[PDB]
Amino acid sequence: NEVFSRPEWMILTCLPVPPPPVRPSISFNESQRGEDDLTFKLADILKANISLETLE
Amino acid sequence: KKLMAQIFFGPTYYQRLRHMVDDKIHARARGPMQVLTRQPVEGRSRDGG
Amino acid sequence: TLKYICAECSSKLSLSRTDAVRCKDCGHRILLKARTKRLVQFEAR
Amino acid sequence: NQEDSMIMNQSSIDRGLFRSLFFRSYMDQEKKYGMSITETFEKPQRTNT
Amino acid sequence: RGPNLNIVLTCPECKVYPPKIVERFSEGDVVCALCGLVLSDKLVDTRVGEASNPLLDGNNLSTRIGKGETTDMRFTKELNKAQGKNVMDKKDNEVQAAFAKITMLCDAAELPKIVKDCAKEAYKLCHDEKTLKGKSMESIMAASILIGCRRAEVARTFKEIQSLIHVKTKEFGKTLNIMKNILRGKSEDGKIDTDNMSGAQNLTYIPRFCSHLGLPMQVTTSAEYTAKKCKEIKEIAGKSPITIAVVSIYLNILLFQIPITAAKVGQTLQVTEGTIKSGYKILYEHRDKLVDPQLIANGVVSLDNLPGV
Amino acid sequence: MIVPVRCFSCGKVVGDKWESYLNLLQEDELDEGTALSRLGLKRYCCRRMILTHVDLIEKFLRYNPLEKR
Amino acid sequence: FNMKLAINAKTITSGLKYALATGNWGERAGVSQVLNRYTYSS
Ligand SMILES: [Zn+2]
Ligand SMILES: [Zn+2]
Ligand SMILES: [Zn+2]
Repeated sequence: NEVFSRPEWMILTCLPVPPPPVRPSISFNESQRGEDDLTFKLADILKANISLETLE
Repeated sequence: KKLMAQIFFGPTYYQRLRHMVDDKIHARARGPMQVLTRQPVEGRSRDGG
Repeated sequence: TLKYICAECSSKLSLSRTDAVRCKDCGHRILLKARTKRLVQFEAR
Repeated sequence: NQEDSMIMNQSSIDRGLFRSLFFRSYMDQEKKYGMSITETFEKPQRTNT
Repeated sequence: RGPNLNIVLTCPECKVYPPKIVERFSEGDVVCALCGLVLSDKLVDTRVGEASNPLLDGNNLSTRIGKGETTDMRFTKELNKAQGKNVMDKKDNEVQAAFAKITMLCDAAELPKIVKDCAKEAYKLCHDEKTLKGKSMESIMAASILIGCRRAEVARTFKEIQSLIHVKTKEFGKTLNIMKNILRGKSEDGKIDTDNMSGAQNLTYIPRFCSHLGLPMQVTTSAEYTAKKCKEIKEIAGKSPITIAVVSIYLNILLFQIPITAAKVGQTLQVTEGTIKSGYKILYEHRDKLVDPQLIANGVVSLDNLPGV
Repeated sequence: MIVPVRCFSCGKVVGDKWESYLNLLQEDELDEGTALSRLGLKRYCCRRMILTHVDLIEKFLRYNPLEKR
Repeated sequence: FNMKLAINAKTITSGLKYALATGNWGERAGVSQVLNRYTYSS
């Protein structure tokens, strides 16, 4: 579709970041804080993106 | 009055099983909801739906 | 204050928050809290 | 007593028929969260806890 | 220095500040304890998430790469290769590598988890400081372990640590003093030490030393009393706590007549026999004050059972 | 664990006959059937109360007391 | 060379504990289960 879906858009150039509600940080005893798996993967993406940016 | 039919009557070895109703009965009008889906929590012990 | 009982030699001990949890007589490390001295009501049904 | 139900003598229940004891154990530890943070067994007050 | 972004629950009708608030977890309601007005509904409880301790690792989220139900070794090898070639994680990997070695060292000596947690925390706090730049990494790890043991009331001796980590005493002592200063400096900045932090703390060594010799618990208690009262004599008070404990143990060994010779007691605890006997002469003159009154009163041990020179 | 005080079915007192029942089996050289009848237990509801009882109290008494006075 | 560090007892101790504490027979599932003590026959 000319407006809703173009082949150029199937390649990711800017990645949207879901808000905290989508990836909540649960707590077991309220003295230890845990992070959602998406946050763990998103942090890796940031680290890889910065590593690539610095490299080139 | 005498029962018209005669009843098979004698001792028998019976066992009490682990399932008691007081460990199963539970109702919920409102209560805690899950952090992620914001729906009623799961489990009788946690006042779940 | 609180009186504890050793779980191996049945020796009555008195421990504080600072005292280590251990029997001073036989050396056991398991202690049973003493029965409460307040009367408890029971129905005979 | 229809469909796998039963009728039990109330007098027999009163006299101790099929009566049982139930024991439940609760465990708790005095956690040492690293160096600065540590837990203790205490009776918290409404003014300090 | 930033936006408030704070929510405080107060009853509009009552207007009493601070308000009495009761959190009905079962009903999922927050209600004013005075008028009964409900202030907030649909409260949430307080798998898909992981819990990590931000005291030993701070804020560091990382994910490993491994084989799955279907995977080719080529991708796994190269993907792991790419992950290693990262500059941001290299700085923290050194600290993580230090933790791994500390855990191996602590796990090879059969110590409780609290010690290694304390040891790892001590390393992180004292790491990345200008003072600790000319000292061998072995000294730093040994000093942290010693500090960790002290915080757990299971403090070991310098020789015991030197058995596993090989560092000469001069560096060991200097590193420990520097490390303690760092802890004190960061304690005032924002505790760290207690009555246990005292170096001597001789009472803690007695249970382990007697255990190595296989003595009964009754002998251990008598030795503890003897060592505690041993500090009233000036001629022995200035001696090393190890010698004080060993000589005190030796006095109780002969008091209860255990067939264990001094030649083996000093061989097991690595203490010169002459020192044990030399200290016995000083400790022999104060025997009356070094025996538990209750033990002698009962009749289990008599002062005539101790040989005299 | 210990002999019931009353028969479950009819409520007859059977808790005061346990020792007599044991004595009859041991000293009187009587079979369990005759001993039950000599004790006055005629209805089979009462007979099974004493006949099938297991005295687990004896096993528990072997353990040393948890708290001695 | 320090023999106390060359031999790591934690390897054997944890390996056996882990395989027995959980059912994971490695480093099969359900090999180890909490003994049922509801009744003697169980
Ligand atoms: Zn004891
Ligand atoms: Zn109000
Ligand atoms: Zn009856």
